[PDB]
Amino acid sequence: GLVPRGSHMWIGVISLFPEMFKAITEFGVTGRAVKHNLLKVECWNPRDFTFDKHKTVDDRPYGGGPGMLMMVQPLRDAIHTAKAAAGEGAKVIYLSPQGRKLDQGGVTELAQNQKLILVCGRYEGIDERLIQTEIDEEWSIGDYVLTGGELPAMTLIDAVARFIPGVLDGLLDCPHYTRPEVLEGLTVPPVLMSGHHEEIRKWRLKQSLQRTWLRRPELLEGLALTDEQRKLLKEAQAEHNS
Amino acid sequence: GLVPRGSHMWIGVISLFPEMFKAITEFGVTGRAVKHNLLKVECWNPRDFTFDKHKTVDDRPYGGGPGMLMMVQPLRDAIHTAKAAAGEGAKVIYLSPQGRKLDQGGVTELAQNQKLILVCGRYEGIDERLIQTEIDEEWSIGDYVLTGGELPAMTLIDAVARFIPGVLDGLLDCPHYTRPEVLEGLTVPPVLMSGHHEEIRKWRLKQSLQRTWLRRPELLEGLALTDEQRKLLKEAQAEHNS
Ligand SMILES: NC[C@H]1CCC[C@@H](CNc2ccc(C(N)=O)cn2)C1
Ligand SMILES: NC[C@H]1CCC[C@@H](CNc2ccc(C(N)=O)cn2)C1
Repeated sequence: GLVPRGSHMWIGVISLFPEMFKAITEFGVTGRAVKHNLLKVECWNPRDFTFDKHKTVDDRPYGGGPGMLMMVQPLRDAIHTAKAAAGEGAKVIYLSPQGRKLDQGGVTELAQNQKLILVCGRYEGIDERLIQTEIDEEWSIGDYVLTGGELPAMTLIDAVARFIPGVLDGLLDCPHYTRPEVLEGLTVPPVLMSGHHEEIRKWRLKQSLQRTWLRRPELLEGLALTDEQRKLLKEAQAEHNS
Repeated sequence: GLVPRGSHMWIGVISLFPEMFKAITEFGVTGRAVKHNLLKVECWNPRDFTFDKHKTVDDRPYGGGPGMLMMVQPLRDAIHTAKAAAGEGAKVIYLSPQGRKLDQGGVTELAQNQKLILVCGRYEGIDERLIQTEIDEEWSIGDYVLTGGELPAMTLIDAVARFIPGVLDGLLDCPHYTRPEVLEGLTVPPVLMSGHHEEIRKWRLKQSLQRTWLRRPELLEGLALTDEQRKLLKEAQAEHNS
């Protein structure tokens, strides 16, 4: 290919439903990243590692209780095959609600890895000793439970892929407006039609500060605001208080 | 169908990439919920609402700056068509990093709705006046940015679908173990082979409390622990301190 590839990422995926990953590899910005060789996603399915007639991928938990776990042998063999394909330096990630909570800073840390292997749990998850022996890091995409680790893995791939050069402040987005000039009686703020680029930049920043303060004030606590940001935030708070 | 349907959910989706949703509708537990008529996902693509030769779905932002926005007319017409199909009572949700942060409690609130319409933003998102006029609630799946609202929408569908009867404490999961009895020298905790159901329940609960304290102690602050939980947590903390 001709598209500059230097920072490309390889992501191995272990999943019982590899076809789910077409949602990222066949469409959109991520699909383009795959076609241009900026991103490669390679999947291994534990089902292909079973030897019994029925291709059994689940197993009963010690101690009983409801639920099944992923069967150790097919999952372990799939992980080992993915690790051999990756060569040296691949970090193996398991997605689960018990993992470190993902945020944009963590996305940018993960995007530093040229190789990742993402293990997608189903059922009640994977045997704890496999976490100990095969998993480098455990991450959660949020505090909620899904039917498998595939959507979390897809979410992580998409988030990290945005930080790969060529694929494409700590505050919420400012409001954005497009045509038409009047929509259900609502008008575009005149500043955005002014052509004054500095006034527009400051208005957008002030709106982002105001929205972050009103919706997610804890996000402001994590920032050391610039002098300009402190002033625009004070102005917004004064206006909000009238 | 014969599968009991009483609590079924209908989810309309507005997306430029409706085929991404096959990942949920064709596979796994969610795929089964669709086949059994517990969950219906119906998609409308703004591209089908364009009238120009090139089927234009993006538009330039007022005030310039980088990025495009979703074009208002095709998106608005798609939303209106979805609302007409839904009939009365559909809550219209826009997924974005500026929305209320999703957690399991919020999932269970959302699962009370028999009808949802999920609007998937691409580019720099949707015109603010469309949020004002067409959107009931804005939600985020986590503090990170993706290339579109499709994966967030899929994540929300899967999370809510688990609370639909028939599809399938505030603490992290306890460790789980399956065969074999010894794995890379690591043994299953003897209690889980004891056959003593009460001792197993208490061990699992104590482990969940210990893991939550060590990994996500802020989660314990949100709970009013039961008497039994307070005792097992104190025991775990004492053991951790030796
Ligand atoms: N006890 C349920 C749990 C057992 C272990 C496997 C998971 C798979 N599903 C997931 C995975 C990850 C996330 C997340 N928040 O990152 C949510 N859901 C389900
Ligand atoms: N400025 C970027 C932003 C513009 C507006 C549309 C979104 C689409 N992508 C999303 C959507 C939702 C989430 C989430 N955390 O729920 C993340 N990513 C992108």
